[PDB]
Amino acid sequence: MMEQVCDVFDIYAICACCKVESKNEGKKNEVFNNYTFRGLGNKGVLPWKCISLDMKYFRAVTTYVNESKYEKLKYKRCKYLNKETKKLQNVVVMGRTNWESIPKKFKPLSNRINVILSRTLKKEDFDEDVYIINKVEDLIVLLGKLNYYKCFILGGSVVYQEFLEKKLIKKIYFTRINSTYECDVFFPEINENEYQIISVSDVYTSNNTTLDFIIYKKTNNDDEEEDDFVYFNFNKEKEEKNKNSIHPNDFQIYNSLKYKYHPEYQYLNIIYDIMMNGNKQSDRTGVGVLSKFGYIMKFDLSQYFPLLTTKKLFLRGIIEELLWFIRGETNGNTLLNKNVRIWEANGTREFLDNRKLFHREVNDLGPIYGFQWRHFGAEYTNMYDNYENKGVDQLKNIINLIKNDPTSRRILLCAWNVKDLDQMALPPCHILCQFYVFDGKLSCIMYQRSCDLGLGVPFNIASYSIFTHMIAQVCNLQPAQFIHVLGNAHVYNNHIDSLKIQLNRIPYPFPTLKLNPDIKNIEDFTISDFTIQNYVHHEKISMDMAA
Amino acid sequence: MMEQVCDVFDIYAICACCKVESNEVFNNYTFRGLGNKGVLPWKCISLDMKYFRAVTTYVNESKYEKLKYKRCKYLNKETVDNKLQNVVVMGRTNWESIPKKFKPLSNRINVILSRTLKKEDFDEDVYIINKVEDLIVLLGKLNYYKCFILGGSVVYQEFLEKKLIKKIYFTRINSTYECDVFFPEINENEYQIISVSDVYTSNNTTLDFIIYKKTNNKDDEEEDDFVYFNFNKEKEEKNKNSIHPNDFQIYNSLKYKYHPEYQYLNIIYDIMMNGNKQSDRTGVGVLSKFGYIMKFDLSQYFPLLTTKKLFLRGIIEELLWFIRGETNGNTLLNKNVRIWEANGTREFLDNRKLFHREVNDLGPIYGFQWRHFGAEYTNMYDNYENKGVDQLKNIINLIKNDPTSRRILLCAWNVKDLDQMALPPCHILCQFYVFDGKLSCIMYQRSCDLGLGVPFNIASYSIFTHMIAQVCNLQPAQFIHVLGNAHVYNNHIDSLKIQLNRIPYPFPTLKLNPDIKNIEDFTISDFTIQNYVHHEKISMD
Ligand SMILES: NC(=O)C1=CN([C@@H]2O[C@H](COP(=O)(O)OP(=O)(O)OC[C@H]3O[C@@H](n4cnc5c(N)ncnc54)[C@H](OP(=O)(O)O)[C@@H]3O)[C@@H](O)[C@H]2O)C=CC1
Ligand SMILES: NC(=O)C1=CN([C@@H]2O[C@H](COP(=O)(O)OP(=O)(O)OC[C@H]3O[C@@H](n4cnc5c(N)ncnc54)[C@H](OP(=O)(O)O)[C@@H]3O)[C@@H](O)[C@H]2O)C=CC1
Ligand SMILES: CC1(C)N=C(N)N=C(N)N1OCCCOc1ccc(F)cc1Cl
Ligand SMILES: CC1(C)N=C(N)N=C(N)N1OCCCOc1ccc(F)cc1Cl
Ligand SMILES: O=c1ccn([C@H]2C[C@H](O)[C@@H](COP(=O)(O)O)O2)c(=O)[nH]1
Ligand SMILES: O=c1ccn([C@H]2C[C@H](O)[C@@H](COP(=O)(O)O)O2)c(=O)[nH]1
Repeated sequence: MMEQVCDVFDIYAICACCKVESKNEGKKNEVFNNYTFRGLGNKGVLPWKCISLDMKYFRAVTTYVNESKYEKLKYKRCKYLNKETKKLQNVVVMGRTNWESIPKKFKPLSNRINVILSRTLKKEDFDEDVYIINKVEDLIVLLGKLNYYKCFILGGSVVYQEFLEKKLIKKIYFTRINSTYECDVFFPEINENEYQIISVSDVYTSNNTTLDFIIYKKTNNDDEEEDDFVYFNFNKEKEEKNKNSIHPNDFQIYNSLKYKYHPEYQYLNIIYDIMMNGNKQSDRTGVGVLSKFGYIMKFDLSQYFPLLTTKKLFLRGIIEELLWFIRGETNGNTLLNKNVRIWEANGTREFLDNRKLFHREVNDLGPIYGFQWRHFGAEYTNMYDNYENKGVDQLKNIINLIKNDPTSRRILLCAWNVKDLDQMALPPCHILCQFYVFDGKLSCIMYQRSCDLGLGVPFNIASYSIFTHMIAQVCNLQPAQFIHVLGNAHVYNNHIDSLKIQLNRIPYPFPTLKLNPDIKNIEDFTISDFTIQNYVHHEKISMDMAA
Repeated sequence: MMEQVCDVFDIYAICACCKVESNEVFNNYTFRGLGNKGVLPWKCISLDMKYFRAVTTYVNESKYEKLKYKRCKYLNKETVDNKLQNVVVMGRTNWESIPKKFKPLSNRINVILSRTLKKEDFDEDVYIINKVEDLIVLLGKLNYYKCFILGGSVVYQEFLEKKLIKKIYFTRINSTYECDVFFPEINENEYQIISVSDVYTSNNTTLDFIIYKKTNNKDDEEEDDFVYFNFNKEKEEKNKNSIHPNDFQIYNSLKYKYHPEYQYLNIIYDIMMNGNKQSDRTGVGVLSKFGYIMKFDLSQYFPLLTTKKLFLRGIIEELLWFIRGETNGNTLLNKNVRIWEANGTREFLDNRKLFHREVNDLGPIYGFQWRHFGAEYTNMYDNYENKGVDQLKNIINLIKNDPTSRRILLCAWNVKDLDQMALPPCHILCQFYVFDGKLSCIMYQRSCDLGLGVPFNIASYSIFTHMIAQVCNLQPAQFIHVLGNAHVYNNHIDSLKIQLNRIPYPFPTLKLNPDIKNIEDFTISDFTIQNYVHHEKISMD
C-alpha cells in the first residue's frame, strides 16, 4: 500500500439521518433504500427536538480512546511524515454552521479537541478552547502536530460532502432515525461501490422513535489461553462439512457483515443454520424440507415491533385472524368476506373430505383456535352454534390471572385440545402461550410445534407480538418480551432461492405498533384500533418464484 | 530473576487417567489409572488418541518469536544455538510401550529419559538423556514451540516433584480398569483447573478433557466498533442482585466451561445475577427469569448432574406410574416414593376446593392424560380401559409409521381437567423428532424450580427419550428442555453458591435392559446408571 491519509490519521464521519417529506414520499407504494435516511438538518438546527439515545451514542463514540493502542498509531503517523517517533483525546471537526447549532452548555465538546472550519470567522471571534482552520489541508497539518486517538468529522452537510469527495473518511458511523421531519440539508448519497455496511446494531426506542446504528466501511475498490481454544476444537469436523454446502458466494453480503445485532438476525440466522446444517426430510408427496428442532427468538416489544424488513409484509389479514380468534369464531366465511384467504385452502370440500370431515360444511374449520380459546372442552356442533357458557373461557381466565394473580406460573392459553384434534381442519401449529408479569410488564412465550420459516414464521412473530400488546393493554401493563420457541423448524426446498436473496439484504430499523388506548377489554378491538408507524422494508418476495 | 524454569521452556504434562478397582467419595484423585503391565489399562480410546496427536503436533509459528526472545535472554545468550515442531519426552518403559508403527511420533522432536541405553541403537532427531537436568540443556539449544511430558508415572512423579510443569492436559476416562501405575495426587494448592471440555463417548466409555494450570501465587479497527455497540449496557446496575460474585471465584476463574452441566449452572448464575425478585403461592421469595433452552446429546452421555448427588429410583417409579396411566398416590407411597405425598393430603386437596376427593387421589394428572385424555374422571380406582385418547400409544405409532410428522406431541395440559387435578402439570408437553433413525425430544416446562426440581426433570425426560427410542428401534439423540418461568427459591441461594464452585465430572451412562420393546413392559430393574461420579450431596434447604 501507498498509505492513504484517511488510514494514517484515522478520519471517521459520524452522523444521524431521519427520513424526509418528499411530496408525502410517493404514499404507501413507496420504495425504500439506504438513501431513505438522508435528513441531517432544518433551519440551522437538528430536524428533531431531542433523541437522547443518539446524543449518548455520539458522545460515547467521539470521547472513547484506548491508550495502549496509541504507540502503534504514533509510529504509523510518524513513519508516514518520515519523522523519528495531558489525557489522550479524540479530535472532532465541525463546520461553522454545525458549531453555531450546538447550545452553549455543550461546547466546547467535553473530553475532545474541538476543531471548527470557517472562512468568515477567525480565532478572535471565539472565546472557547477551539482551533479554527480555513482549509481541509490545515486539518491534516494539524493532526500531524497533535497527540490524539481518532478524528471524527461531525458535519454539517457541506463538511460531509467535501470530506467524502476527498476520499478522507475510513468509516461512517450512521444513526438511522426511523421517523420523518422537515429537512433543508441532507447527507450525501453514498456510493454502494465506495462504502459497504459492515455492522448493524440492536434497534431501540428513544423519544417516540425507533432508531439503530450502522457502520459503513470504505472498500478497497495471556496468549497461552488462545491455544487451549484450538485444542478444545480438535473434533469440529462435523459442522465443518456444513452437509448441504449451498455455496459461500451466495451469502457475500450476509457473511461480509462483522456485527449482526439487529433482532431481525435472530430470524435470518435460523434460516442460515437450517440451510447449512438442516436435515433433508420427505414432508408429504415429495415436497421436501431442510429441518432442525428447537430454537428460541426473543423480541423486546418495549423497543420495537418486530415486523420483518428484509421483505414486505401486510398485517390486515393476521389482525382480522386474531380478532376472529378472540370472538371464538370457526367460520371461514367471516374472513373470506374480509378478503382474508389464510384459511381458504383448509376449508374446501376436498380438504375437509381428505381430513375425513365428510359431514362438515365448507369453511367450517371445526374446533380450532377461537373455539379452544373461548370454549375448551365443549362438544363442537357446527360453526353457527351459540357456545355461550360452554367449555373453559381460557382467554377470560388468563386476563383475570394477569390482573389478580400476576406471579402465577399457570397463565397459559392452550389450543392443542387432544380430544378435538381430528375434528379440526388441521391441528394448531401454535400450541400454547405462557405469560410472565414483573414490574408492571407483560412477557409472552409462544411454543410452535411446526414452523415454515420462509412464509409462516414472519407472520407468526407479528401475530403473537400484537397479541402480547393487546393483553398488556387490557390488563394495564407495558409489553416487554415476546419469546418464540420453534419445535420442528423447517425451510421448504421451494423457498431456498428466495431466502438466499433475502439473507443478503440488510435489515432496516423496525417500525412501531400503535393500539387505540381507549380499548380496555380484549373483546372490544376492531381493525382500525391498530396502526403500524414507520415501516421501512425491502421489496416484496414471493417465496415460491413459480406460482 | 523471578521466573519459573517451567514458564521459560513451556513444559506441559499430558496424561489420560481412568478409575481404579477396590458410599464411595469422589474427588480429582478418583481419576489416577495410568498403566497396566507396561501397557495402557484400556484396549483403545480413539478420541483420547486423536486429542493427544493434535495437542502434541499443533504449533503457532506466528507466536514463536516472543518465546525465542524470553528463552535466549534467560540462558545469558542471544541466538538459536552455537519447520517448528514441539518436543515430546517419554520414560523408557513409556517409549517401549508404543507399537513400533507410531515411532518415532510424527512431526515431533522425540526425546527419551533413559539412564540405561544411549544414542547407539537410534537415529538422529531421536534424542536421549541421563538426568532431568540434561533436558533443559537440550531445549536451550533447540527450535521447538512447547515441551510435552508424555509420561510414564516415574517421569510425571519426578517432573511434578521438581516444580517443572506449567499445565497438565488431563483426560478423564470415566470407566474402571486394572492398573499397576498411577498419576501422583495433584495438590489443590499447587494446581487448579481452568478449563473443562464437552463430554464424549469413545469405545464404550464417556470421557472429558480438563486443563490444570500451576497457581500464580502458590484488525483492532472492529475491536473499537464492539465497544461502541456496548455504549448503552448497564455496568454494575445490570449485575443488579448483590449475591457477591467473588463467592464464585472457582466458577469465574474457569476460562472454558464446555461441560454440558454448565448449561444448568449458567442458568442458575443468570437468575442469581439478573433475576427478578418475586413473591409466590408458597410465600418464600424467588429470583425468576422467563424463557431458557438446554440441549443434552443423549448419544454421548446421560446428563445426571455431577455437582451434587442425585437419586433416580423414585423418578423412574414416577415415570412407570405415568406410563401405567395411574392417578393413585398410594401406589407410590407404598414403594416409599413421596414426590406426590404433600399434593395428596386432606388439607392440600381441601385448599384446592377438592372437598370430594379421597386422600392421595390426585385426579386427572399426567398418567390419566397420557392414556385417557378426554375421558370423564371418576376416582383413582375406576376402570378407564379404552376410554379417552391413548396419546402414549399414538405417539409411538406415529414415530414408527410417520416419523417425519410434526404432530408427535404428548400433552398433559388438559384445560378442561386442570381444576380437578391435585395441581396442574409443570411438564406441559413432549414433542418428538425423527431423523436418520435418531429420536430427539423437546419438553416444555411452564414452571421450573432450579436447584431442586430441574435436575430431576432433566433425568426423567432423558430416561423417557431412551425408553421411547428403544421401543421404536431408534437411537436417542437430543433431549431439549425449554423453561418458561425459571426460578431459584431464595432459601436455595447459599446451597447453589456452593454448587457453582464445584467442577463437573464426566457424565455417567444409562443402560436399559435391551429385551424391552413395548413401553408398558419396563420395570425398575430394567434401568442401570453406569460410572456415576458425583460431588457430595447438598441439602438445598
Ligand atoms: N444530523 C446530523 O448528524 C448533523 C446535523 N447537522 C445540521 O446540519 C446543518 C449544518 O450543515 P451545513 O449547512 O452544511 O453547514 P456545515 O455545518 O457543513 O458548515 C458549513 C460552513 O463551514 C465552513 N466550511 C466548511 N468547509 C470549509 C472549508 N473546507 N474551508 C473553510 N470553511 C469551511 C464554512 O464556514 P463559513 O461560512 O463561516 O466560512 C461553511 O459555510 C444544521 O442543520 C445542523 O443542525 C450538523 C451536523 C450533524
Ligand atoms: N496414561 C497415560 O497417559 C500414559 C500411560 N503410560 C503407561 O505407564 C507405564 C509407564 O510408566 P512407568 O512404568 O513408571 O515408566 P516410565 O515411562 O516413567 O519410565 C521409567 C524409566 O524411564 C527412565 N527414567 C526415569 N527417570 C529418569 C531420569 N530421571 N533420568 C534418566 N532416566 C529416567 C528409567 O529407564 P531406564 O531404567 O531405562 O533408565 C526408568 O526406569 C506403562 O504401563 C505405560 O503404558 C505411558 C504414557 C502415558
Ligand atoms: C446529531 C449528532 C449529535 N449525532 C450523531 N450521530 N452524529 C452527529 N454528528 N451528530 O452531530 C454532532 C454535532 C451536533 O451536536 C449537537 C447538536 C445539538 C445539541 F443540542 C447538542 C449537540 Cl452536541
Ligand atoms: C494416553 C495418551 C495417548 N493420551 C494422553 N491424553 N496423554 C498421554 N500422555 N498419552 O500417552 C502418550 C504415550 C502413549 O502413546 C501410545 C500408546 C499406545 C499406542 F498404541 C499408541 C500410542 Cl501413541
Ligand atoms: O401459522 C402457521 C400455520 C402453519 N404453518 C406451517 C408449518 C408447516 O409447514 C405447516 C403445517 O403442517 P403440519 O406441521 O401440520 O403438517 O404450516 C406455520 O408456519 N404457521
Ligand atoms: O417436576 C417438577 C414439579 C414441580 N416443579 C416446581 C415448579 C414450582 O417451583 C412448583 C410448581 O408450583 P406452581 O408453579 O404450579 O405454582 O414445583 C418442578 O420444578 N418440577
